[PDB]
Parts: sequence; structure tokens; C-alpha cells
Amino acid sequence: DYTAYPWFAGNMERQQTDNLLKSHASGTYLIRERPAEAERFAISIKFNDEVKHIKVVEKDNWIHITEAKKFDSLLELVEYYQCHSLKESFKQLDTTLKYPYKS
Amino acid sequence: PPCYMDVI
Repeated sequence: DYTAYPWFAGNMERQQTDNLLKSHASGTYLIRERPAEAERFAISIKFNDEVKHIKVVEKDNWIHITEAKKFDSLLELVEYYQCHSLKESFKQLDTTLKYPYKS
Repeated sequence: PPCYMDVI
């Protein structure tokens, strides 16, 4: 249950998310649920005049945005990228998860 | 142009 976290947007879809973050500062982010899909979360982040979106995959016992860095929970994953730039897995996205969208 | 960031 992540509803307490200022970065958690619940079941928000892409259009709403884009419309919301496009007006925010680079580094503003949210995690949203994708109930229908095999990847049931996405991270969305404002970066250099665009809103970028990253699939969060659950496979076997773990959760990840890249199979090269696997976590035991969504919270651990989010807290990792709060302090470690996304660029270690996406060049062209050199920012941390810097500002939760509700902050 | 991909909808979600491509993982290299």
C-alpha cells in the first residue's frame, strides 16, 4: 500500500500524467499503476522539456526497470533511484527521482 | 519515439 507516498499516483493513465508533469520542473516524478498489464507500474518523469515513461517489471521474485538491477520491492526500487541517477540504465535520462509530484 | 524508455 503506497497511497501514503507523495510520489504515488495510483491508477493515473498516460494522458493525465503527461498533462500534469509537463508543467513541472525537470526531475518531477510519479509512480502509477497499470492494472491491465504484465508490467503493473510505470515511472513517469519530467526531464528536459519532455515527460518520459519507464515500465516497472515484476519477474520471478523481483521488481526492476532493468534486469541488471533487481529489487525485492517497489519501495526499494524507488528509494534507489531517488539517490542514484537513472543514467546508469538510460543514458539520455540523467536525473534522479528528485521531486515527488505531490510535493 | 518509443512509448516507454528502451532499456539498452
